[PDB]
Amino acid sequence: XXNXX
Amino acid sequence: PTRPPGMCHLDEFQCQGDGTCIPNTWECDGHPDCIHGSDEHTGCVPKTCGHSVNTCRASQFQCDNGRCISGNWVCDGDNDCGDMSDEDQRHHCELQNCSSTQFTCVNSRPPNRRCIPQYWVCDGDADCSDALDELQNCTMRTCSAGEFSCANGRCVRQSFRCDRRNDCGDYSDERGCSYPPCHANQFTCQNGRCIPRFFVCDEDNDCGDGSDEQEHLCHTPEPTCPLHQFRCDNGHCIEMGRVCNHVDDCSDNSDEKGCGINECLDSSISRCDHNCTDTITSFYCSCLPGYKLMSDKRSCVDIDECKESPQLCSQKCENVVGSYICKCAPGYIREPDGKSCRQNSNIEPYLIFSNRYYIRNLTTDGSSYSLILQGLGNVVALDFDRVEKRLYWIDAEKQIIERMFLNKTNRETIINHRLRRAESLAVDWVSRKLYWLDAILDCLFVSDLEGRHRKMIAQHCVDANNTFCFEHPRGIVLHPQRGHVYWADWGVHAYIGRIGMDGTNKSVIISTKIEWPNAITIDYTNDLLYWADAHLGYIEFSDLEGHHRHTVYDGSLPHPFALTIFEDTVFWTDWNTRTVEKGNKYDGSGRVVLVNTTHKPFDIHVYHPYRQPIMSNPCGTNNGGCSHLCLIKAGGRGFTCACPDDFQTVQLRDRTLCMPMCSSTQFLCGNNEKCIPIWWKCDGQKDCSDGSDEPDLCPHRFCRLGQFQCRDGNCTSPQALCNARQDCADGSDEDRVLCEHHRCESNEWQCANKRCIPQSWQCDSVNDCLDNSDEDTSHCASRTCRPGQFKCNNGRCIPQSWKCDVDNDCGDYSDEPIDECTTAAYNCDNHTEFSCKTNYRCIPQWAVCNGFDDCRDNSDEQGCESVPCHPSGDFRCANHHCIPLRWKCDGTDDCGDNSDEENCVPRECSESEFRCADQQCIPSRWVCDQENDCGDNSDERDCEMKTCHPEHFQCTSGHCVPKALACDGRADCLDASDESACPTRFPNGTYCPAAMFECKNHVCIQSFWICDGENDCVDGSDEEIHLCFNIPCESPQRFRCDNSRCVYGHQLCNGVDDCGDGSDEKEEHCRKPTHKP
Amino acid sequence: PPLLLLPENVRIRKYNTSSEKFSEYLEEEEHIQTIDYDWDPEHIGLSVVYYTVLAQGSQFGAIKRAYIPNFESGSNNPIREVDLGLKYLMQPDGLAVDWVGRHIYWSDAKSQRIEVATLDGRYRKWLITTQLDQPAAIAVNPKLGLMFWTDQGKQPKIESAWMNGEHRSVLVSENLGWPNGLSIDYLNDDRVYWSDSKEDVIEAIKYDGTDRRLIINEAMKPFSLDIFEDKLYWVAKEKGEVWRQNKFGKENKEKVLVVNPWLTQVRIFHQLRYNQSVSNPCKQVCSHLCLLRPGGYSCACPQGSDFVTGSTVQCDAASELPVTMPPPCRCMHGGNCYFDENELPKCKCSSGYSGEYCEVG
Ligand SMILES: *[C@@H]1O[C@H](CO)[C@@H](O[C@@H]2O[C@H](CO)[C@@H](O[C@@H]3O[C@H](CO[C@H]4O[C@H](CO)[C@@H](O)[C@H](O)[C@@H]4O)[C@@H](O)[C@H](O[C@H]4O[C@H](CO)[C@@H](O)[C@H](O)[C@@H]4O)[C@@H]3O)[C@H](O)[C@H]2NC(C)=O)[C@H](O)[C@H]1NC(C)=O
Ligand SMILES: *[C@@H]1O[C@H](CO)[C@@H](O[C@@H]2O[C@H](CO)[C@@H](O[C@@H]3O[C@H](CO[C@H]4O[C@H](CO)[C@@H](O)[C@H](O)[C@@H]4O)[C@@H](O)[C@H](O[C@H]4O[C@H](CO)[C@@H](O)[C@H](O)[C@@H]4O)[C@@H]3O)[C@H](O)[C@H]2NC(C)=O)[C@H](O)[C@H]1NC(C)=O
Ligand SMILES: *[C@@H]1O[C@H](CO)[C@@H](O[C@@H]2O[C@H](CO)[C@@H](O[C@@H]3O[C@H](CO[C@H]4O[C@H](CO)[C@@H](O)[C@H](O)[C@@H]4O)[C@@H](O)[C@H](O[C@H]4O[C@H](CO)[C@@H](O)[C@H](O)[C@@H]4O)[C@@H]3O)[C@H](O)[C@H]2NC(C)=O)[C@H](O)[C@H]1NC(C)=O
Ligand SMILES: *[C@@H]1O[C@H](CO)[C@@H](O[C@@H]2O[C@H](CO)[C@@H](O[C@@H]3O[C@H](CO)[C@@H](O)[C@H](O)[C@@H]3O)[C@H](O)[C@H]2NC(C)=O)[C@H](O)[C@H]1NC(C)=O
Ligand SMILES: *[C@@H]1O[C@H](CO)[C@@H](O[C@@H]2O[C@H](CO)[C@@H](O[C@@H]3O[C@H](CO)[C@@H](O)[C@H](O)[C@@H]3O)[C@H](O)[C@H]2NC(C)=O)[C@H](O)[C@H]1NC(C)=O
Ligand SMILES: *[C@@H]1O[C@H](CO)[C@@H](O[C@@H]2O[C@H](CO)[C@@H](O)[C@H](O)[C@H]2NC(C)=O)[C@H](O)[C@H]1NC(C)=O
Ligand SMILES: *[C@@H]1O[C@H](CO)[C@@H](O[C@@H]2O[C@H](CO)[C@@H](O)[C@H](O)[C@H]2NC(C)=O)[C@H](O)[C@H]1NC(C)=O
Ligand SMILES: *[C@@H]1O[C@H](CO)[C@@H](O)[C@H](O)[C@H]1NC(C)=O
Ligand SMILES: *[C@@H]1O[C@H](CO)[C@@H](O)[C@H](O)[C@H]1NC(C)=O
Ligand SMILES: *[C@H]1O[C@H](CO)[C@H](O)[C@H](O)[C@H]1NC(C)=O
Ligand SMILES: *[C@H]1O[C@H](CO)[C@H](O)[C@H](O)[C@H]1NC(C)=O
Ligand SMILES: *[C@H]1O[C@H](CO)[C@H](O)[C@H](O)[C@H]1NC(C)=O
Ligand SMILES: [Ca+2]
Ligand SMILES: [Ca+2]
Ligand SMILES: [Ca+2]
Ligand SMILES: [Ca+2]
Ligand SMILES: [Ca+2]
Ligand SMILES: [Ca+2]
Ligand SMILES: [Ca+2]
Ligand SMILES: [Ca+2]
Ligand SMILES: [Ca+2]
Ligand SMILES: [Ca+2]
Ligand SMILES: [Ca+2]
Ligand SMILES: [Ca+2]
Ligand SMILES: [Ca+2]
Ligand SMILES: [Ca+2]
Ligand SMILES: [Ca+2]
Ligand SMILES: [Ca+2]
Ligand SMILES: [Ca+2]
Ligand SMILES: [Ca+2]
Ligand SMILES: [Ca+2]
Ligand SMILES: [Ca+2]
Repeated sequence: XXNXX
Repeated sequence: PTRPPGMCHLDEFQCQGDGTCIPNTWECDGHPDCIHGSDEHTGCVPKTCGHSVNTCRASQFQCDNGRCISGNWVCDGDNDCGDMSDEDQRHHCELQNCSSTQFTCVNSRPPNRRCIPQYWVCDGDADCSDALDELQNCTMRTCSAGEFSCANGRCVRQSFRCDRRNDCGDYSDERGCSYPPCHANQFTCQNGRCIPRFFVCDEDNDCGDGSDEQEHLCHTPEPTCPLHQFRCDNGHCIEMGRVCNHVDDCSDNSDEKGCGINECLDSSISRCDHNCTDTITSFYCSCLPGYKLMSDKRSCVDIDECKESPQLCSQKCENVVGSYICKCAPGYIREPDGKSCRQNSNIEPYLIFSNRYYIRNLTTDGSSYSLILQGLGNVVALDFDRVEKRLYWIDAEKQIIERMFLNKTNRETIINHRLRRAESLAVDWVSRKLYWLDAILDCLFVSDLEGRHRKMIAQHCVDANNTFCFEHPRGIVLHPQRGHVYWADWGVHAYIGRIGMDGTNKSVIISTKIEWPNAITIDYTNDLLYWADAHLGYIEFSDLEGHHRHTVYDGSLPHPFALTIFEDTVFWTDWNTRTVEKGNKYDGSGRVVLVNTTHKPFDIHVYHPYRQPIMSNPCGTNNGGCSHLCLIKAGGRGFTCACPDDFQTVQLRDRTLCMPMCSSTQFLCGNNEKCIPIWWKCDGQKDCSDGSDEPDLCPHRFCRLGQFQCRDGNCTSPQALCNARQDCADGSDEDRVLCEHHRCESNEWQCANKRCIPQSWQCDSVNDCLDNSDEDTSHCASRTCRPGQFKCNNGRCIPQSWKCDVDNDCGDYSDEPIDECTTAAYNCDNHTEFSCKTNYRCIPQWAVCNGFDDCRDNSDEQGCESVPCHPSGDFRCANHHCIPLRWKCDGTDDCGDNSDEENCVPRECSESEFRCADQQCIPSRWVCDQENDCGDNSDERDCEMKTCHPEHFQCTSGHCVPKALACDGRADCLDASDESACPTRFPNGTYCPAAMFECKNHVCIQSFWICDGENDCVDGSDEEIHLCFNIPCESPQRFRCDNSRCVYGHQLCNGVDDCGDGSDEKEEHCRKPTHKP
Repeated sequence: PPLLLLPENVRIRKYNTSSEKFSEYLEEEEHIQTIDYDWDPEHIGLSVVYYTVLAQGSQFGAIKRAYIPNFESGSNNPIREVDLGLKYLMQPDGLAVDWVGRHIYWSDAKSQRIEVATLDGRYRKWLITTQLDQPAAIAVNPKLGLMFWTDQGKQPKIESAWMNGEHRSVLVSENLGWPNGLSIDYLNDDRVYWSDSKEDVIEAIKYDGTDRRLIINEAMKPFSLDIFEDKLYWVAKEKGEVWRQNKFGKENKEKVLVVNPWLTQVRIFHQLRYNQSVSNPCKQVCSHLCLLRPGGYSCACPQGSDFVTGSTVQCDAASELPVTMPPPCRCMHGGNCYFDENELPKCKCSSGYSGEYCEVG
């Protein structure tokens, strides 16, 4: 999403 | 011995005024020894030397509202008294068992009566809540094609669908509908129900979920009666032009109920603990500073200013009755202002933080900015060790954990196996252990600093309630002083968890007003837990028990990921702005952006001796007596022996025994020190410390590192072992003795044939084990969903977040019971969730305005121009969507209209990147590596003069390959130069065993590759016709050409001459032999 | 009369300025950029032209050489090309050939360098490789021992230096747009000329860089220049036309040809353009390369190699043998060419003509 590295 | 930097000896007291040390016998001796009398603190005690409306009759039931009704209808399932007084368990309805032969439809619930008369049983009307009275003893219905046929068996017309009413019993009518929104005057509830506006705020839960009774829209703030309004005791306030005017303005002269005003002139009456003050009709009490008016309005209590307001002291705080005093932790001196503490040791701090490709060493003011290491894959985690001056990190690209000294020497890799997704790590400087979270195995690990003795200490879920579980672990901090491990979770049920360092006492710390807790850390001076949220954009801190939360930044942060505190300053890393920046740790004042990082700065730490405070090791010497891990017990005082993961802990009479439980597919070392995979045995590299992994009778290794070698010179990946497929040509991968105890990783489930598949795949209506074991009906009926997961009637398992989300997930609709899916227990959280207008599901706030229909009815995407993007780290696209600023000009369309990439200037590459012809950046590792990466092949341009990195073997053609790929029996350069100069690998002159064909240039291949059209080895001796004349050039598999060379398989008549005389592209062999015999 | 040479993206066309008609030349090629020629080095009657190729996709560019007839006309001759083996070329926007010393000069716009090698392109070496944004076409003046180059990046400049890479200097840097082509008037005191695709002018200046003059204005986006006799040649890139004007800029803009926009350069093929009478100053003492300089010469080593310690002539690197050249079809006066089993270019004379290559008859 928007947090996964 | 030493005096530790800035600190004092163990038996010495530190003068908080200036940091000088005095003997312990001098403190609390009755004489001020320090410059500011810190040795004579208050904490040391001195020396010791018509009757009624509801009277009714004996045959009539009595009602609260004043009605009288016949006693026959009491507790019949419906209100007869007119006020429910005959329909409650408050007086009596618990035993409302009805009359005689009535059918008891137990599916009915208090909104309806379970007992139904047989007068209308099977009458065609849905008497029961799911109409079971129409099937239990009833003649079948033929139904009609013009009517809606319920899948359960009932028959109704199409007027009974999409109306919030269970006409079919099985909700088949209401299931799958797409209810249009409510009307103009109609009110809408959270669960999508439509109710008349008049029915708001009437003490009846008409919305079902209580939407129409919400406090915000129902409570009427009483007229405040502000300045120029005298609030009289009656509540009908007037103007103060009328105070004590002797005219009754407020009912019984409440405005003149008292005009003496000075009611404080007494002791027993008005009793105020401290001071009193009069008012226009009466008195009120007040307290001295540092005291709180409690709920009785008639006393004063001392507040704990250290717990209520920690920002009043820079460090450890001490409460006093009526006030507080700010102390400083050891190693800090108290400033003359009386509040700020200042670090004493001359070792000044600096910030160690990690980037993509980089680890950087930054001074705390932004003046100095250096490079520790470069060329790493992706450093997402990092930590240091004060005792050995070491440094640890996680390279997520390679899935390994490295370590090196702080002076760039002795780079080593401690853990390199079974690392699937490690998101964070922390170093335990006390008991010399290493901790790291796994986001794929969903667990917590502990290990020795050198890498041996890995063990699990947390898994599954935390609370006894199985609501918060290990969905997405991220961020970890240790508090070894009290033996606790704090980690943050950013799953759908996000929280912050705590567990003892030996796995005892796992509990939940913080689980409210939190969505994306990326960062976490503890301040070791005042003992305050710190964390930040990536979605809500705050920085919050609280006591170690999760109490007395306070907010530093309130919604002003784009995206924190890591943070650390030293002294009074907090440093955090922002993804969206790609910056490292700092501010005050209590209120956020003094915000300064320290550095423009091109890549995302992931993890940050402050390297200073005080950030890892010293104290005595519970496992002091002899490793606590345990042959294995000596862990700190919960509370920090005791210790607990424990065995590694692949061991069985068995308790003797008074001490612990560890038994090896190495599985059949694994090799146990000779000293029983550890259990390693069987393909690590005889691989040529010594893994066991005793060398037992490499016996004397080792067969020749045909296969690479990390590859399983079959019993006869054939290779396969380790995943092939016991997967119920014949992978080895010999079949040794499916051997019985090898597989008979093939216990595999925890997060997957094992089938009957001992092949194992991911745990969720069982009972998903797909035969995955190839023996139908995972689809066995009895097993699915009898199994259990893992903790934190709901169990379907189908036997499938789904995450708890899929329950009551409208969309079916269990095949059968037990995961969406609308009777339960609309109650008040499933209201959305008003902070982090957005309620759909029509459907009853709740979706996270960040899913709103993303270009995707998460609510299934475009509620989240409608009216997107009303959403204002974040002011600091967001960019607004043409279609008015908000995207992180880090995705602008990144190279990909990220909002569906190319707006993020319109008018884009190329960026300048960093210190470890090479710039292609078209000005894009690729790592320096990709230059001269025998593959195209710049599109225009620019990475391989002019690869003769450039060196290769010290671990790379340069090919004579100028390209580079890792030095481990030389002298191995196969060509890794594109001209076999890696093997060309290699020495003879056998005393008898050859280069590889007798089971392999050997080409001219010392590279060699398998037998079956000879004469296949594939130039297996360069300068190929495989395509030598003279030696290949006698190989089996057989018609069923090889086309024997006229020139006596044979052609492998499908290459015949393929369109290109693979033979060399033109008859490969010819007739009479690839044409019809006898016209399809 | 001089013969014009015009390279298109796929083919090379030569046009006689007096006969006013085209003739057949090299075909079946792709992404060629610029050409230059050497006048019959072996004095048999065939000159050598050098043309580069740009690259697309995975494959890289290269430099190739081919033969051209020096007589009136030649057709049906199977012209064969040969690659110099110069690997790793991105965009050779500029190429020049030095007839004194058998050296070839070219610059890579993407690599931001200027290379040097022998006519067969073996002894590769970087001459200047620092402070270039987008190096444009180049020019060489062996008589004065000075080479010229320009830049068209963020800082448009025109520079000159010795042929061995030292004594680099900038001619002008003011009132410059997008330089595209360079030319030197070998007879008018070695005056130099250059174009501009933004200012749309052609200017001239002396070799040292004094008395800058605006010769002609509003040239409709010129690309390349060539000076012969007393006239100047340029090509409008966006339209493909060729024009003439007095080299002193006091005459009307005459029209010559209209060609497709694939036209890349205009080059005059004549011996008097280069004055082959210049002698070689080299003493044949150098080991690998003998570069030129004003009043003398110098020795050089291949790229990534240095001289033996103590010495300044002998290089440490080995020396590879030269590359042989295929024979051309010398068939003259409307003859035809044919290849036998030996693959020698055995000509087929026309009616009334005799001899080996059918010279006269
Ligand atoms: C980069 O920085 C690292 C770490 O700071 C340096 O590595 C250290 O190098 C020093 C030597 O310069 C090492 O010191 C030697 O360690 C030996 C082993 O000590 C271990 O065990 C003891 C006891 O349990 C622990 O206290 C200690 O922490 C270690 O775990 C000692 O036995 C050696 O002592 C011997 O020699 C000395 C004289 O030098 C005698 O006085 C003694 O009697 C004895 O004969 C010695 O002290 C040190 O171990 C290394 N670091 C660590 C902690 O491992 C790098 O050298 C440095 N690199 C550069 C290039 O600067
Ligand atoms: C990976 O696994 C494959 C499995 O096929 C191995 O391939 C086999 O390799 C061996 C040689 O190491 C071959 O053995 C030869 O078999 C010939 C007859 O083949 C029949 O019998 C074998 C089993 O023995 C069957 O597999 C096959 O289908 C046939 O039914 C013999 O005639 C050969 O002996 C002759 O040559 C030898 C020297 O090689 C002489 O010493 C003898 O006197 C005699 O003249 C030989 O025994 C076997 O056939 C191969 N299998 C197949 C089907 O091709 C690979 O070896 C292994 N990986 C690697 C690269 O080692
Ligand atoms: C130069 O030297 C190398 C050795 O350094 C020679 O290569 C050897 O060649 C022989 C004969 O082909 C090989 O012997 C055969 O090996 C087969 C499989 O390997 C066995 O041995 C290894 C250990 O090397 C074990 O780890 C493995 O598990 C296997 O057990 C066997 O199947 C063959 O068995 C047959 O003969 C034996 C007696 O030798 C009988 O007991 C059996 O019943 C059966 O009939 C055989 O043992 C040997 O493995 C090769 N060694 C290596 C390492 O290459 C080269 O041949 C020589 N140069 C040349 C080209 O001639
Ligand atoms: C609010 O509360 C405090 C405490 O009730 C009141 O303080 C009172 O202050 C006066 C002046 O400081 C004190 O009187 C003085 O006492 C000393 C002896 O301690 C004496 O030597 C002086 O001559 C003088 O009398 C008084 O003791 C103190 N109250 C008590 C009971 O201790 C204050 O007046 C209150 N103020 C308000 C806003 O109501
Ligand atoms: C990150 O950057 C900082 C500052 O650039 C580095 O701090 C410096 O570390 C070196 C090595 O310890 C110190 O050098 C030593 O100084 C003493 C005198 O103080 C001298 O006697 C020694 O011979 C040696 O030269 C330097 O003083 C120190 N500076 C400060 C202000 O701390 C830090 O090491 C860097 N971190 C890493 C891991 O690169
Ligand atoms: C764990 O779940 C249980 C069951 O839902 C919770 O206990 C009930 O919570 C509801 C909330 O409305 C109350 O109505 C019930 O009275 C509670 N008690 C029981 C035994 O049913 C429990 O609160 C949850 N765990 C925690 C710690 O909150
Ligand atoms: C084990 O866990 C429990 C719960 O986390 C701890 O109990 C808390 O202890 C503190 C004092 O240290 C109390 O103030 C809290 O009210 C307690 N909370 C609850 C709900 O029990 C307990 O201290 C832990 N003990 C150890 C040894 O770790
Ligand atoms: C960081 O970026 C801004 C522009 O985005 C730039 O002006 C600033 O100089 C950079 N940081 C600092 C403080 O130098
Ligand atoms: C809405 O969020 C606030 C945040 O303080 C919370 O206090 C309040 O209880 C929430 N409303 C409801 C109905 O829960
Ligand atoms: C110490 O002396 C004080 C004097 O005020 C008290 O009497 C106190 O109770 C004494 N403590 C003990 C233990 O006797
Ligand atoms: C199912 O639940 C049982 C207890 O009812 C066990 O905990 C078992 O381990 C569970 N299975 C899975 C897959 O977690
Ligand atoms: C290979 O042959 C050389 C001689 O050519 C040496 O004998 C060498 O020792 C041989 N290789 C091995 C491993 O013994
Ligand atoms: Ca004292
Ligand atoms: Ca009733
Ligand atoms: Ca009925
Ligand atoms: Ca319905
Ligand atoms: Ca209501
Ligand atoms: Ca009044
Ligand atoms: Ca207090
Ligand atoms: Ca997970
Ligand atoms: Ca959430
Ligand atoms: Ca955010
Ligand atoms: Ca091993
Ligand atoms: Ca298998
Ligand atoms: Ca399945
Ligand atoms: Ca669902
Ligand atoms: Ca959405
Ligand atoms: Ca983008
Ligand atoms: Ca590459
Ligand atoms: Ca190799
Ligand atoms: Ca082959
Ligand atoms: Ca074919």
